[PDB]
This record gives sequence, C-alpha cells and structure tokens, in this order.
Amino acid sequence: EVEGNSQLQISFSTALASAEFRVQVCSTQVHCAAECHPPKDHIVNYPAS
Amino acid sequence: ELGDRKGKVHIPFPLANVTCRVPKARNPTVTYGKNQVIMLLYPDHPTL
Repeated sequence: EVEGNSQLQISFSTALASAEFRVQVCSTQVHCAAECHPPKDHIVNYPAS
Repeated sequence: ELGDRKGKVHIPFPLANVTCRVPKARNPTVTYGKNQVIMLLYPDHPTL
C-alpha cells in the first residue's frame, strides 16, 4: 500500500552478505545495501533465496 | 484302476487385500553442524 509519505518494511532475503539489492516501487527504482550476518545451524529443510 | 474320471468342488477361505497397521519409531536427536547431521536414533525394532 502506498497511502502517503510513509514506509514499507520489505522482507526479502539474498545470498551475499554485503548486498546492494534493487527494488522498484512500481515506477520508482532503488538500489539499497545491507550487511548480512551468516546463519547459525547447518541443517535446514527447504531451499534458499 | 480308473482313468481321469474325477471331481472338482469349491475350496473355501478366499484371500483378499487389507491394510495392516505397522509402527514407526520416534525421530532421534539431530545435530546440524557444518555439512554434518548427527542423528542419534535408538530403534525399538529392526528399522531400515
């Protein structure tokens, strides 16, 4: 929802820990970056992002 | 002292397919380390 001058907390994952990932809000683009910390346990059940 | 002059009758107890309940044992201890999965299962029967 874009209702006004507000924020959406987009929850998406990546693979590389330092990641400049691009997301577009429907006519806007953006390339925002983050520093990811690696996971704890080795064994998971499902695949990855 | 006879040829093949014999008889044929019914035979009882016909077979059929049913569904028998069998057990499955509890899952063991899991340790998910780096490329390793330590499964400490203790089976209560011969369990493949």
